[PDB]
Amino acid sequence: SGFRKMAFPSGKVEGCMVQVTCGTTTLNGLWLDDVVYCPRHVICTSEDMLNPNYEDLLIRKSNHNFLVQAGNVQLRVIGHSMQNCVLKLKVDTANPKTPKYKFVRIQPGQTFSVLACYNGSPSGVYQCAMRPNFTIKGSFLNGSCGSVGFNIDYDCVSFCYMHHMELPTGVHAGTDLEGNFYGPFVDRQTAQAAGTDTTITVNVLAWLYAAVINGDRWFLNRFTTTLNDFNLVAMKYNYEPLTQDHVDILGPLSAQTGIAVLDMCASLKELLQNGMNGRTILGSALLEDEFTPFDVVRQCSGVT
Amino acid sequence: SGFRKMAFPSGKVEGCMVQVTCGTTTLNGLWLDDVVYCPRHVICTSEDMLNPNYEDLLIRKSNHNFLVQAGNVQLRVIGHSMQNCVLKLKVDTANPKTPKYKFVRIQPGQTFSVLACYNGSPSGVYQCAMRPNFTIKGSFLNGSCGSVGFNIDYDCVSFCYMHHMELPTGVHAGTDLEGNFYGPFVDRQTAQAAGTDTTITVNVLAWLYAAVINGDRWFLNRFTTTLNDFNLVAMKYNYEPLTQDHVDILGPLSAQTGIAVLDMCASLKELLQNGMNGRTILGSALLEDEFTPFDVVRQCSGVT
Ligand SMILES: *CC(=O)Nc1nc2c(OC)cccc2s1
Ligand SMILES: *CC(=O)Nc1nc2c(OC)cccc2s1
Repeated sequence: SGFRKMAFPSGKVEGCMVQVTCGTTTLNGLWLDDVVYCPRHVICTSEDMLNPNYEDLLIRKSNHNFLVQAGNVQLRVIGHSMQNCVLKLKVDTANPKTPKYKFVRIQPGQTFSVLACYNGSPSGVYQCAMRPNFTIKGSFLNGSCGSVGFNIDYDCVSFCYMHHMELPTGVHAGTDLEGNFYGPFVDRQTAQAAGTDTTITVNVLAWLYAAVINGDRWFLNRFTTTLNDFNLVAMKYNYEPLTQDHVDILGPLSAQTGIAVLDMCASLKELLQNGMNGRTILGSALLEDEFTPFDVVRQCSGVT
Repeated sequence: SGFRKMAFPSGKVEGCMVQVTCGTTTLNGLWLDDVVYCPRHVICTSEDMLNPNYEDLLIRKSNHNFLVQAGNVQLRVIGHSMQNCVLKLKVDTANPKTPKYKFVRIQPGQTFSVLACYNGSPSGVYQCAMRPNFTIKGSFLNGSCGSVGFNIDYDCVSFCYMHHMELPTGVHAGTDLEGNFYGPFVDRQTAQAAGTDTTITVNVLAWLYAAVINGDRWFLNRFTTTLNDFNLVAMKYNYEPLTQDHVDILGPLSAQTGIAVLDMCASLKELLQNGMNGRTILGSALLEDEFTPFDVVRQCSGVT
């Protein structure tokens, strides 16, 4: 029993983090086989960041200007290229600690672990979600860029995020490992406002199932609802519309608890309309939306 | 910017987790040098757990009854002994992945990372605090016993917890790595109720400093207080009494923000008396008490 915001074990990713220095800019890179992946803005000064022309800035850069350091040993850069917003630095040595891995582009509402790194050294790990506005609410200080987000399926790391930007509102933007930004963000120090941070409805419901499973049941009520009726209330409270796809995804949690998805919807509807009245659910005073149904099943069943 | 509940990177501890099987009981062990540490109740059946005599149960056990498996390779047990509530299994092979480590017995209010393991395989990592009632609010399913809690200072793992027990109220009890229980708990399936779960006042204050640092300032007020006046309000709300030691520990956060500790106390006092009025602090609807002052400095300064 007990339900926690839980990150994947970080060991497999710790073994991939390097320091990348171009001129006087140092950030983190991901070393997989004989390639080091890092944000292309490693080539920028703070001046450059106001209006960078990356292709032009890159012409002034050779392999030997990219200093790659793995622990206290230097890697030899034998090639470099820009793919979207990342640089791929070919090194002469395959990372001996390369895990089985994939690059996946996640959808909003999907959760992943971040290994916060500074100077290629891991400082900590935490669980995030890709917000519906394609931001993440991270913990990222200067030097944190190139820190990655990942899921693990048994022994295979799926890398889904690389950290690039803080928005003036203190939320975070970055790319998949093909260097494509999540949402409309760019690696430019410019006016970039996030859209509405909507609540991931299917994740709240998943987490209400986790609560019932772990003994927190005070918010179960006598009501049901329909997707259309629920969705009217979702709209009002800036919750993502719930689809039949979400209902199907919650099927296993429905089965195990014996609470129909639409009944749990009715519980969520009353919680939105009435608030928590000073009560907590799994030690939270608000509705948690950064557990997926898959996360709840995993933690409630003990998958490794 | 951004402030997250952040665990230490788990790699150094992942490399220490083994499976320990005695008869039909399987749980996790910690392999440091040529010793495997595990809960002594690995020798118990569920029947045994109602009233175990461990010294008597142990006489029926030889080295070859303790099956230790590191990944898919078996370790040879060449000795065993009971120290308090842990078994120390001497194996013929030093763990090649042994990190620099210490065993530390933490005080209530101190935070640590847990690497949840099942069958010697890591499933996830999360941040805990030793509660003032010497419980922890973990996520621990069957097979989770022998999972450990730790802090990391640069390259040195300080192990402070090993998981032993779930209380019927769904909270968690365990030992330091000398096998001494935190609080009055025992490795017996008996009536064991936790005392008052008081709030760790110095940790809430630390986290209010983290909020100011990260831009959440709405709860700063025009008032100050004294330790004695604050403590009257703490008593009423089941908050730990604040000492001059706590004030001194908060000194660095005081300095960096320019908010005197006692002024932040006055902010906390108003929050206790008035509630949050439906507002959030660092994305929380309640006062977070599982960040230490040291945790806030570390995350706010980017230590690795
Ligand atoms: C996200 C992150 O760490 N960005 C960084 N940018 C710089 C920089 O830009 C001009 C100079 C020095 C270090 C860093 S880290
Ligand atoms: C905390 C934990 O995982 N305890 C376990 N106890 C047993 C047991 O006790 C009778 C039998 C089989 C497996 C486990 S794990």
